[PDB]
Amino acid sequence: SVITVGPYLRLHQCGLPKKMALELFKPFIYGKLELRGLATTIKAAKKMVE
Amino acid sequence: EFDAIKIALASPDMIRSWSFGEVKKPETINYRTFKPERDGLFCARIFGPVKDYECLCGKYKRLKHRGVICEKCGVEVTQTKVRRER
Amino acid sequence: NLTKEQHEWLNGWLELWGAWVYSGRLEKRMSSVIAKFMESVEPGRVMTRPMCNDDDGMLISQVVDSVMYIDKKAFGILLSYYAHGSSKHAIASYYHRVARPRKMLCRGGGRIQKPSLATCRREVDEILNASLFMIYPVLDSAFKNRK
Amino acid sequence: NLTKEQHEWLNGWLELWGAWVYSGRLEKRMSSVIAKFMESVDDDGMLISQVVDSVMYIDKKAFGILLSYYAHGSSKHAIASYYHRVARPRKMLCRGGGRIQKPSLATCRREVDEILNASLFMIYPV
Amino acid sequence: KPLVGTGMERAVAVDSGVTAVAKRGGVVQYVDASRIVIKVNEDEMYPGEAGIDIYNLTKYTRSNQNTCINQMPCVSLGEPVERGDVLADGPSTDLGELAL
Amino acid sequence: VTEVEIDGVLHEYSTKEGVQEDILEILLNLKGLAVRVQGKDEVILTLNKSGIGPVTAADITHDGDVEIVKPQHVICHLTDENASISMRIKVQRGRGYVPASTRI
Amino acid sequence: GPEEITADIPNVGEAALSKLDESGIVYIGAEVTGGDILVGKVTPKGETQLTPEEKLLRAIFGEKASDVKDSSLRVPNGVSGTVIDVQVFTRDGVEKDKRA
Ligand SMILES: [Zn+2]
Repeated sequence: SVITVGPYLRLHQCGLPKKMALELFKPFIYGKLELRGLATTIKAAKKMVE
Repeated sequence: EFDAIKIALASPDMIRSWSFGEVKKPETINYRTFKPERDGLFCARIFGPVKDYECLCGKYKRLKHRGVICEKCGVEVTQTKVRRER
Repeated sequence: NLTKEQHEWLNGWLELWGAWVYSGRLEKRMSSVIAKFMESVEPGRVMTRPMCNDDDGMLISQVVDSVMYIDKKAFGILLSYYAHGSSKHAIASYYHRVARPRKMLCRGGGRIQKPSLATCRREVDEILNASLFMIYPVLDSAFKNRK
Repeated sequence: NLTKEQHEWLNGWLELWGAWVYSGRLEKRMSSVIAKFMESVDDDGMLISQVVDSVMYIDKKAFGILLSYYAHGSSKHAIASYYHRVARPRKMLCRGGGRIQKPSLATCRREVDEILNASLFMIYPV
Repeated sequence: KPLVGTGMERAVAVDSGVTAVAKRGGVVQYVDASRIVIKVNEDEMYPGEAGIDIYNLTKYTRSNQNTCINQMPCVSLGEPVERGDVLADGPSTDLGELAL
Repeated sequence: VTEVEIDGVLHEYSTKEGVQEDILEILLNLKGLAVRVQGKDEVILTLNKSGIGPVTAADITHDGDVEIVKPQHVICHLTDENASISMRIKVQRGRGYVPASTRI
Repeated sequence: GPEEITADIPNVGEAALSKLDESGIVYIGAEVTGGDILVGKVTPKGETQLTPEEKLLRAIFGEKASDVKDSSLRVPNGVSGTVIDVQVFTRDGVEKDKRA
């Protein structure tokens, strides 16, 4: 996507939008979400992240 | 697993060793129904299972029959991945 | 033990459930021709098991988790029965192969064996017979609680 | 169970019987189900029609099946085919199990066979 | 409208036909959001076929680029109009002037 | 103002026969409408107006607890001799800038 | 066989069913979100259309059978908005529907 500034950051870090994060890390969400047992099976986690 | 890449010019019987059949007919598909034909371009009995562990006519519909060829068209049951490289 | 109608009604909900979760299978197979090969034929065996919506399947997923979180063996055979659709005898075979000679002491004597395949059936059956009976009044209220 | 001479005997009787009826030579007054079949198109056929209507009066489904096989002359395989088409899920202690689903074709073939044998069996002494 | 104009805005607003221009000089009879009705003045009225002017405005429709193209009445009722004058502000047009 | 239900209208992106204005311009005119309420936290106002002319702020059915402040604030012009509008204007208290999408 | 347009569907909840008409079409102005169903389209997989032996035994047994699939037009993901217009074009000699 398109860049913008946000100067309040320190330089060892960058901004990232919540939607793109929630899309990019979906298998990690599945993994830790299975770990905590908030949903047992996978398709449960599918509809939880949906 | 493997070292260096080697190339060479191709012997004829090397090419015969590579194949599993000869193509003979200039059609490819039915167009009427949608079937692949006997020895056309998209062939089953030369190239393999267009379906998955299953025959063209559907003679061997289960994973148990794995290993034996069919007889109504004569195709060997394997994965459909195997039609990518034969 | 539960009743006959309860076994029917709950049984229908569970087959819709494991049908729903079975659709969340990791991967299948298919091809790039077979769909074109598929629409103009009548297949025969419609393997399309029907399932509920996401609301019910999610809800009763919360129910089955909510009771069945304590035993993972009973949960696993539950998914074996409705998810894969496999029979009791089939998982009697799967389970009997690797039941593990755990030195269970019978009324015969001290023995070093699997309990038999004749044993493993009623092993399986007393599990889910109790299990549905455990989860039934919870779920029967749960549709009413949404109601 | 019937014998096979009874099978061929009453079989031939139902052949000339259905060939007699299906031409339309029978009246509405024998059955409203016979009338129903005549909506979907001699004393031997009327005597036997009293017999068959008397015995198979009470079911009317296998009676209509009986008209389909004998009056119309349909194959058994098509009858079990459409019958497998109209199937509902039922409880059967299957080769698969006591789950509730639509049965197979060969089961439907078995059912047409046994409703045939029981139908002919209930007809024959009458 | 833009404050620092360049004088061309009348011309490009008119010659773009996304506005609706009075073909004859007349007086407004009936204003509506959808249609507009002009009584034709007598001098420009043809001797045979007296008639009146009725223009139908383009409402919300899909552009080539998926944007809203729409026309709005900019005139009042009971009002003399001129032949060759703006009646409908189309999209990004204001009072006969082009304004992005 | 919170929400407006004008009668013969399916949705904001259409018109109404009998008024020169679009719906969209009308409710953006209502966005600037100011009013004073005392005894409640929410209230529903109602206007009914026919006949040719401008639609002012005066045509609402006023109460004793609600109070418009600018009677001259126009909404629209009726252009037909016989057409009318009948909306119900829901008005509540609040604090800050709230877009319509962030609710519920 | 053909394909059908009606609100009959296999196996979705009543949430999307709330916002269709009796013909399977969203009303004008129903605000929808992504993933919602605009028009319920289904295919009869397994329709017969056979000989009058069939229609005979359909008259005998009833018409129960040949119902499966769904290909409903769904809203694209992440977009939302408001329906403002429905267009229907119908091939000639085909029965027009109620909303049409
Ligand atoms: Zn074959």
